[PDB]
Amino acid sequence: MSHVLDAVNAASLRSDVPAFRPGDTVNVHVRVIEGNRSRIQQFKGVVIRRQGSGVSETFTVRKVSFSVGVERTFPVHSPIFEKIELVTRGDVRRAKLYYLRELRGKAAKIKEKRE
Amino acid sequence: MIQQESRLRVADNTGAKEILCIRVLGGSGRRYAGIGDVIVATVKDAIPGGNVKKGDVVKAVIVRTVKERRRQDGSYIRFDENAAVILKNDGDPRGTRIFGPVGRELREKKFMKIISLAPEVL
Amino acid sequence: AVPKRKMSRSNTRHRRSQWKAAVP
Amino acid sequence: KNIKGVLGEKLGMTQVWDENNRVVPVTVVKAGPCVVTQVRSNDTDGYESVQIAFGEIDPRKVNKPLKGHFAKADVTPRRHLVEIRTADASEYTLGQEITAAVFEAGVKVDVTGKSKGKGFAGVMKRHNFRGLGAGHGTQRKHRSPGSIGGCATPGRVFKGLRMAGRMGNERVTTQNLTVHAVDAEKGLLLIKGAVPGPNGGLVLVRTAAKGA
Amino acid sequence: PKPAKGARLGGSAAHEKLLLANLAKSLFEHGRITTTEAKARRLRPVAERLITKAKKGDIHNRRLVLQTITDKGIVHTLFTEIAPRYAERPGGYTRITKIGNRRGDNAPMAVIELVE
RNA sequence: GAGGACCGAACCCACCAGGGUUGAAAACCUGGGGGAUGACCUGUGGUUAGGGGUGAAAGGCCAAUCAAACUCCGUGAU
RNA sequence: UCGAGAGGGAAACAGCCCAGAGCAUCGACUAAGGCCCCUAAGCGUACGCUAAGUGGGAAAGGAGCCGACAAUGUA
RNA sequence: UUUGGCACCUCGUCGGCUCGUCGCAUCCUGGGGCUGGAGUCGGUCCCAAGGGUUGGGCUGUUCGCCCAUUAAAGCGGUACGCGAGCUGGGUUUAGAACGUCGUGAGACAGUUCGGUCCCUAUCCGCUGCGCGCGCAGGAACAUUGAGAAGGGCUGUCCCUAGUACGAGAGGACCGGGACGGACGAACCUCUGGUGUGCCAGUUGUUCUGCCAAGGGCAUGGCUGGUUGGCUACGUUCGGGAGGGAUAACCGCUGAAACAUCUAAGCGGGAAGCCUGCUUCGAGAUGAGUGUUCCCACCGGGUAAGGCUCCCAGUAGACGACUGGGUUGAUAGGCCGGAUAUGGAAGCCCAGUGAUGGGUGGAGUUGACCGGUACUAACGAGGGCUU
Repeated sequence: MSHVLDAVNAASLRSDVPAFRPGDTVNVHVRVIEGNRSRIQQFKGVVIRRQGSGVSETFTVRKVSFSVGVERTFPVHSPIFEKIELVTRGDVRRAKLYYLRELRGKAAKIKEKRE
Repeated sequence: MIQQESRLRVADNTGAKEILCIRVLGGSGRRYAGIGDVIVATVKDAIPGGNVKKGDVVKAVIVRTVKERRRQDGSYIRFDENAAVILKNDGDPRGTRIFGPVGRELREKKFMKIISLAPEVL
Repeated sequence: AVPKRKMSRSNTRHRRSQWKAAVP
Repeated sequence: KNIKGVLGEKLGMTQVWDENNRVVPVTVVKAGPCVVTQVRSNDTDGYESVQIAFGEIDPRKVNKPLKGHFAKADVTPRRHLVEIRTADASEYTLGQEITAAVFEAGVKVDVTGKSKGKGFAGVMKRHNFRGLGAGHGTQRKHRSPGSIGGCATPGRVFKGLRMAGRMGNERVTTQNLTVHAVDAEKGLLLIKGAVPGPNGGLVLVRTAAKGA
Repeated sequence: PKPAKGARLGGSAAHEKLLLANLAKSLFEHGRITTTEAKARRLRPVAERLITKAKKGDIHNRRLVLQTITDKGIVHTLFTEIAPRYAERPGGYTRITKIGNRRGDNAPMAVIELVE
């Protein structure tokens, strides 16, 4: 009976987003709004998962900032980021890169996919 | 979520390294504290010669958590370790330098000095 | 537990009436 | 006090994003179109109320007593009937159609429906009782109620004491749910929250009982 | 096919798989079997899926059927005798008929057969 | 290449926990646990008998019974 | 007096009040206690007091009243 | 509610957990009198039991001290509530030791280490669910509400205002907003959890003749993920406002006899009482009300309408409830999607080989979604009186 649910799940949908995968380094232009002035913060990191369906898609980005592993999960269609920049490609063999939580440094690096 | 008997890394240079959470302030029976919540902790490990000595009872603000926290815009943030900054009684940090990133939740809670000193606010 | 008293004839038969088969 | 109402059918939940970019988890309610089939009054029936009939049913599955009750108001037979206990029931008329857009953005409603069933729920799951601890040698009572009364005085279990019984599947009314959006084309209602009952249930949406 | 609620047939999940696999073996071998009503209901979707795979006929699908029916002779008949028969029919390859209760344990029995 | 040596199956035992408690069992089951070349375990044949035996000693064991076994008799004790 | 004592009354209440049961009685008069309804018999007659439901629990003490006050549910 | 006296019933003590329930002699919250009450905060007393009353260290501990908070960390009854509900730490068995007493066997409200906690609910009671009958014609649907249950908690900051108060320090009443703590309900869009279903990797062995590809077993062999369902750590929501009568208390008019809040009257006045909110509710035997349908036959057949049977879930221990039953999308299957994993098998290419690349976001795939009939879908004839 969700026949008409997708009709409502086709207006809030985004189209600017590219087609990335888990293991692909990206650069999200989050839109921070500190009261009056709103800058555009840049979050660069790996894409360790991408889960959900339709309007509920969420992807996770991971980076190591001053020796701390930060993670930010965004809805793929959230009107919060200006644009998503697919920087490189990954040569992973999984769909949930959860094994990168404990790996640090040289071991915890995703390899480019040289075509 | 950080509760009683939880241990936090100190993210500033007051001389403390590890603090044990004694209590969560802001309510009777309060259970969990996140980013921006003030707690009372005891210094369990400290740098020799530092200002705060092991065994001191201090108030600290939590600046990082491992449990992902939701934001209004629908996005979430999480870190790899739980960290706090020791405060003075007047709400100002005891240390002068802050290590690692901190969450943006501090801005609404008026920990502006913490933020000004933080290398990066995510 | 244990039965405290011998069940009266009325009470016993009230129950066994419920143990009946249904007409197919 | 005046109360507007309409029957609906919960379709699922999704999320939207208000202009301030705040995720707002909404539930899609397919409310309408429903028609008044009978108007009660002080004299005829004692109180003031209004039936509304929502649903889709072929005329072949409606028995004659109801098939003749619908023909008095001159409306095609529906499947569900209810009354909204209002105070201005004299302003309605038989056959009047109550569309989905009786509500507009921002208004607060009181959604009602049959909550989901849960079977023969145990003591903890149905009253949030505690247990007796998994460890430290507890003998086959890890989830028991505990005690149920005192000794010879009163020598009786108080009425209304909390036991384990059939949970759920009873009428429930969530209050002051916000009507986010009213898409008048399909006849939907985006309501911020979680209305009672499973997907496909028959919800009722009437104006805020409180705050008026 | 969708899994079963509640207790698995034969007392275990492992027994169930091999139980339903071998029942399908017998159903394709003889074309009709008499068995408990509950077992017949579970077996219908499994056997119907296997016929669907045999309709396609390629080597890949023949591996896939072999994952369930280890018998090569039965699979040969399935791909070369049964699947051609149902080339035109879109689903509903099996017929379930209820019979009287069994003596001894009063278990409701049923016949499941391949639709001609 | 010694050891009342070490780890550890069989074998002997019974420290902890849960189950069992009108039990599958009048003392056991499951998972851990101790010894496991010795003052060790075990088979067969002998032998010590009741105010007596035996006891690395708990009044323990002596046929599911032990601060004095069991059976018959005094005896229909009081 | 009960024990060894039935019957009537005190709501129920061996020991209190009336009264000592051989048996039957679809007659009468009484005892303690009662006579608005439960429940037999007076909304009895006449005078006076009480305003607190006192009657239907209690003290020093204060100006019929206060003092007055525990736990399952009037109690 | 303590320590006791009597000896009238009957030859596991304590502590903790779980679950309550009641009293007010009130810890907080609400109202008020007085104050040796300038203000903030207090002291005492009066009214008030609706709700609330944290987490730890020591000790078996109740108790008690302490730590960190909190609006507050209340006192009691209920067989010092609660072991056919759990524990078994102290205490009241048998072993052993210390101190003391005894010549000795042994003894000690001295101490120390160890030390079996059984039961299938008959009756009442309580929590849920049905069957029968009733409610004077028989049915379908929707409801009034006599009564009953649930809920009733509270903080911080901002404005009013650095204002009234004061030497100043400090610092309001009243009124209006913002965000929380604890608790409860609904729900699964998000976030997490489980996954005997799905996807992939891999170890030992065994089997399908062998290579290749796969099956069985090893806790789902293990490991990495994981849609649906169930969920909280997750999302949303709730406590209310208002109306009536009141407690303490504050008054208007006013005697008995100027004064008197009272003796006649009339007002204000609590988180408390009744309503208002949520839910059950005519077995409310006082069995109600409304709209519609059937129609005035001969113990029996029937009308309206049900029940049984089958496919199922929006349901569920079983009954029961809800939908569908060929006039049919109820379930399965079949087509597609969405999800989940993550690059099938065969073939070709590269490599001495392990392996890698292409064919190709491939193959497999459940619950979520749209299509598609292929398979299975006993019960009226209205009593009388006014």
